[PDB]
Amino acid sequence: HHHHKRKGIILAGGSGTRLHPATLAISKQLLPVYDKPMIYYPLSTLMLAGIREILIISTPQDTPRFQQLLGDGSNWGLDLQYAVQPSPDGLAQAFLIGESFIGNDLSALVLGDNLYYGHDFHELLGSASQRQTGASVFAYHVLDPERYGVVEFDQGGKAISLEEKPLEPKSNYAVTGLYFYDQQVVDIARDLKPSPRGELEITDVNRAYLERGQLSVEIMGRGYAWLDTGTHDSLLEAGQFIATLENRQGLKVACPEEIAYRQKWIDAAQLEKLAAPLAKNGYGQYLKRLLTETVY
Amino acid sequence: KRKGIILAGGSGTRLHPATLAISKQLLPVYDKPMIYYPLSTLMLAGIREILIISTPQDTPRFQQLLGDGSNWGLDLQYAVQPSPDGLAQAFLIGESFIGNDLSALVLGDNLYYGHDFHELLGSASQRQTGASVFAYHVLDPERYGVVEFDQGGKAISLEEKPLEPKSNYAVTGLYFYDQQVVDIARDLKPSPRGELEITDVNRAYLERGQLSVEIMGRGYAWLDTGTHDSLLEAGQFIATLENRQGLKVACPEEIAYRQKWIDAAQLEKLAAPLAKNGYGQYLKRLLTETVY
Amino acid sequence: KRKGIILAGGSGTRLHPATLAISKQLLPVYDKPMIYYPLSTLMLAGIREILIISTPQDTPRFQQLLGDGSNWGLDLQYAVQPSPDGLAQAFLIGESFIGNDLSALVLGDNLYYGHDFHELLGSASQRQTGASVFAYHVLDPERYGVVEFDQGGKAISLEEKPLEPKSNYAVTGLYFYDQQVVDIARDLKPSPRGELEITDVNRAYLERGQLSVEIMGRGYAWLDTGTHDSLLEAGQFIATLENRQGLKVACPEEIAYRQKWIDAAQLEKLAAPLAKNGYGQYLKRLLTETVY
Amino acid sequence: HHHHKRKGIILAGGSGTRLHPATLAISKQLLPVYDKPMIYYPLSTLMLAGIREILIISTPQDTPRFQQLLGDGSNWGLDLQYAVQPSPDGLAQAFLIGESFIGNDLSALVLGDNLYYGHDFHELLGSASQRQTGASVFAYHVLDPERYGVVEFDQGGKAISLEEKPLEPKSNYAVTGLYFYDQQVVDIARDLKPSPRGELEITDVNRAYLERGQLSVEIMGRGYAWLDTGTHDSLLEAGQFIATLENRQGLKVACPEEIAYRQKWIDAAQLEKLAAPLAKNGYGQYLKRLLTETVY
Ligand SMILES: Cc1cccc(Cn2c(N)c(N(C)S(=O)(=O)c3ccccc3)c(=O)[nH]c2=O)c1
Ligand SMILES: Cc1cccc(Cn2c(N)c(N(C)S(=O)(=O)c3ccccc3)c(=O)[nH]c2=O)c1
Ligand SMILES: Cc1cccc(Cn2c(N)c(N(C)S(=O)(=O)c3ccccc3)c(=O)[nH]c2=O)c1
Ligand SMILES: Cc1cccc(Cn2c(N)c(N(C)S(=O)(=O)c3ccccc3)c(=O)[nH]c2=O)c1
Ligand SMILES: [Cl-]
Ligand SMILES: [Cl-]
Ligand SMILES: [Cl-]
Ligand SMILES: [Cl-]
Repeated sequence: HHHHKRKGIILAGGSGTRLHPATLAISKQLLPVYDKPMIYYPLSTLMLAGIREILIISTPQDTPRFQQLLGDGSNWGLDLQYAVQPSPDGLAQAFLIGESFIGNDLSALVLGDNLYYGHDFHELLGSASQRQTGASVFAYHVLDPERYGVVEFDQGGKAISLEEKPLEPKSNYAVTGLYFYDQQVVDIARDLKPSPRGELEITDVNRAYLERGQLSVEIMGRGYAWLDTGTHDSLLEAGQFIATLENRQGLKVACPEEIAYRQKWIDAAQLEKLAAPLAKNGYGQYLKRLLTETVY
Repeated sequence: KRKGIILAGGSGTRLHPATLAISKQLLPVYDKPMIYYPLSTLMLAGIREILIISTPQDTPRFQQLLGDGSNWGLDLQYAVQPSPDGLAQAFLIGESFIGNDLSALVLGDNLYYGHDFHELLGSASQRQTGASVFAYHVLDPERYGVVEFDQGGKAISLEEKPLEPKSNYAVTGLYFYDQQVVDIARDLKPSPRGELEITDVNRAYLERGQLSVEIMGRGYAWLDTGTHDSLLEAGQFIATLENRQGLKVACPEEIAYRQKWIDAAQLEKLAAPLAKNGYGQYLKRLLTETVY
Repeated sequence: KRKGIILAGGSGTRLHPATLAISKQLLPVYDKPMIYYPLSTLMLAGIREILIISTPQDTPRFQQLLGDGSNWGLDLQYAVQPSPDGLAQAFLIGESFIGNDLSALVLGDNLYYGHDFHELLGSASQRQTGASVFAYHVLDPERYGVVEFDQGGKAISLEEKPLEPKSNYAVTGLYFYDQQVVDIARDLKPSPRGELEITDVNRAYLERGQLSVEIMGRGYAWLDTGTHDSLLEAGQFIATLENRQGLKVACPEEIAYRQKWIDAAQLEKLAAPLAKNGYGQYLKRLLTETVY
Repeated sequence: HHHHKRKGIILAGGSGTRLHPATLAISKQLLPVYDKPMIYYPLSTLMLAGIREILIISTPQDTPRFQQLLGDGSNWGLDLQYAVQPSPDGLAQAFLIGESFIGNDLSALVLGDNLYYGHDFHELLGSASQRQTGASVFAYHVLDPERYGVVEFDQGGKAISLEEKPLEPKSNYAVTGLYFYDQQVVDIARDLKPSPRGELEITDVNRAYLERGQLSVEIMGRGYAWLDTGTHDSLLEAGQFIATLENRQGLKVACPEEIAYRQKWIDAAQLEKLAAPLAKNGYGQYLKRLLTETVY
């Protein structure tokens, strides 16, 4: 072999019957947060990290619906592929479903219902994606760490334990649903035995890296918003939050067409074509405005 | 008898990209699809036989969701509006469904709430001649059909989206009609904006002295879910009432049960596949709790 | 005649640091001070003679804000509750105000809304014997006085904040009483938590067969503004109704005018100093607009 | 004179009758945003900038009310002074009212109803406060620039004009209500003639610095939230925003006691004393938790 890449995965799985009847009509990650499908937010997040080749994993039934929404990604300078997940057998199954997609490359895994926002988010992601070996996760202070993977730190700020959804959390630092992995993750994932609750657990993957001294735990500061979108109440809260920001600024959070344009993955002519069919609504008008307005 | 029509019309691209993923009237208002609210409204008026009109793309998605409605004691049919060429087109598309019966039409993105709403609908539906609409005081009457009243409270004009509204009373998206409505709709010409106007149907009744315009009081909430902002506001409004009360607004399973269109055993069957979430848990509680 | 009491009790430090700057019941719910809502409620029941009870610190601030109420056709008096030692203490503090008349008590942080609320209050106030309270289905009945009904709908028990509630029906913070209430309150002993309980007053009437418990339907909104979260929710709820309708909820100037306690010239005087904002503009519009 | 400071000003003036009747009961900057008086947010902002000596300017009637809330500041390691503003004669009057307070020192002026939030806000402020000469302002992209002072940039990103509330804005970049000044501002302020609308205008002060080549215009990025709190609707929106963040994180935005503690202006014993009278509510419980929890 001769030399002359980091690939993305969005787990947009079946949310069961938890949000029914809202979700009888459509899968969770197709429901909007304010003005855009939920999946726009994690997609935009991977895009901000510089990732163009992205696998979307969803149920057999939802796959064609995501495909209708997003296509192959080529209109936005992306290469979107799709894989079906028959059964909800944990998040780490992503690496077995996505094995041939990842191949010998670096990877990033993001949850389809996580929403992130803040200043220099691009730089926070960039430094995780820059580490070409080991694994990188983000820790975020929350009120309810028991709902998440929880990280414990020693007095010098070094991570010393990870626990999946502990009933007695060692700290208030939750591991966010955005993970950066090197080439070892698939082989780590293949050795996972399902948990007491019958799932292949992402926390076990992360603990394998930690045990090898190869896990970076970066703090995602309190000046960032990490919002969850998996209850009716939290989905509503997330929409209000985005609406308040966007209406204040006259700028959008997680507009994929914008992010592709600013990454130079598409050019001004291409953005104009995307603006055309959306011209009679605010979204297409927004895209048109980006062709002439300097936004810092 | 009175049959129901839900016009779940196409919103073009106004709600894109949200509506590139899911049909407009399948978008949730808080915890249930938008269409449950007008469905529940017709159900509260005692209407079991309902035509859902939508776009060629969305109509099959409503049908996949709701089926024939037998599970809720309903008789649901479907029809397609090829192009959004006016709300009054509902009566032409719905002509064979309506037949020789009385009808009611509700817009798919209209949400209603308040005390004795059941009685307000009952009074309209019991008039078996003429037409009955509701007037509601709004801040932005220019977005709607506007009804003008004289000093005695009699309705004297109707204007669709007037640049100079004659009052702040908007006609809500809920309309009751006798056997004349199909033939009135057949003899409409399109307006200046290429639409068969529901306001034109309503004016035809007004001109014959057969339009009843009842006030929907300020104690009722009439909300519009046609924009991202209004949809969001409607969600918060419902969430606040539901979380306060531990009761739902516009749960079709509940309304069917209270109308005795379905019995406790059927309500229990419906609760089963939703039993892992709060909605089935709510359906189950309805079997054992007295709610006045 | 029936006189009114607003108990604007001390919330201790529960709302600090917000309540280090301003009295709890002067905090705004959207666009007006909290106290306007219960004031408007009493006013809607036809009650013009109102005692405002509050803390030694807050009472003078209500008095500085509202004066004697003559500008709104009211007769307002003030009294102090030295320590928050139970809601029933209102009747002891208010004994000389009440005199030999009928009374009504409303909690200062309770907000009500809905269709024919005027009629619901009127029916309670017209009973000149016994007591009348309202039961409302809630999600968290353990935070309130809970009324238990038998199979015929008759109220059979009342419990204050039960660990095992017998129903989901909470007694709302609105109470109507005959001439017996002062002497019932005088013969109460403090509860296990050192409070003269309003639920104990209500049980004394229940034991004599003179408590009316009417259902406040699910079509009414009864909201609590006692926490930062509930206050915020109440604000959004009011804002949504007001911005939809272009009408206000619980504007005392409006209710006085509609009750004919003040006339158009007085309403016009009140609008003048607020004419630069939407509230005076609203008061001014009320002079020329028919609102049903 | 022998050698061996930047002072703060909060303009918490009379908001007229615009928010009545809510404000008949209390002045605008005493109204809460979610769980704390509005003034807590600009106060915390100056504190984050490292500023301890702060003048609060308000009406004769409101002065004692702010004084009851805040005292002299010494409980939080601050030196709070108060000056009365009889008449609402524009924002720049602050420098004439505050002349003897500023003396020969550097200054910062902040509006009592501006709310800011985001990652590395401390660093954004630090770099403005570090410039010991000239003036520093922040530009923020908004939907409605016509409500504010607006800054225009040339193609190289250099500020070339400032306009107060233009009916035809040159850009969407509003000047935020947070201003850093050197020793020249009082003398600049004394030469201001009132505007067409009878006010001493902050934009005229800023343009004087710009004309001297001494104005830095830093971009406040879209990852920061700058919210306005001066309508009933926006106050409500601001409260929802703070509530969503705080309830998500179990951390507070603009808790002054926290900021003083983290600045080391008060110590753990002093924070414990402040926690005591607030112990039965969430706020005092929060303060107690900060004595034992490491928050990054
Ligand atoms: C490619 C790129 C790099 C750096 C900045 C931007 C501008 N940007 C930003 N900052 C944001 N954010 C508000 S963000 O970094 O917090 C973000 C980005 C993607 C998804 C969620 C939030 C955005 O949504 N869209 C943008 O075009 C784009
Ligand atoms: C069949 C029936 C008749 C009268 C009352 C009720 C109870 N009810 C009510 N009142 C309501 N409302 C809160 S409602 O009348 O304002 C309503 C009803 C259907 C759709 C939207 C609001 C409801 O949503 N579901 C109910 O089962 C049901
Ligand atoms: C005196 C009067 C009697 C009947 C109706 C009205 C009109 N009205 C109504 N209905 C209301 N409501 C929306 S209400 O009855 O639900 C109400 C009234 C007072 C306090 C809270 C809600 C109102 O706030 N102000 C009014 O002037 C006024
Ligand atoms: C003194 C200090 C320096 C750096 C960070 C902090 C932590 N912090 C932060 N970041 C915040 N923010 C969320 S902030 O920088 O966006 C801020 C700070 C003050 C007022 C508004 C927002 C806060 O409110 N309280 C804090 O104690 C404190
Ligand atoms: Cl941060
Ligand atoms: Cl009404
Ligand atoms: Cl009801
Ligand atoms: Cl930014």
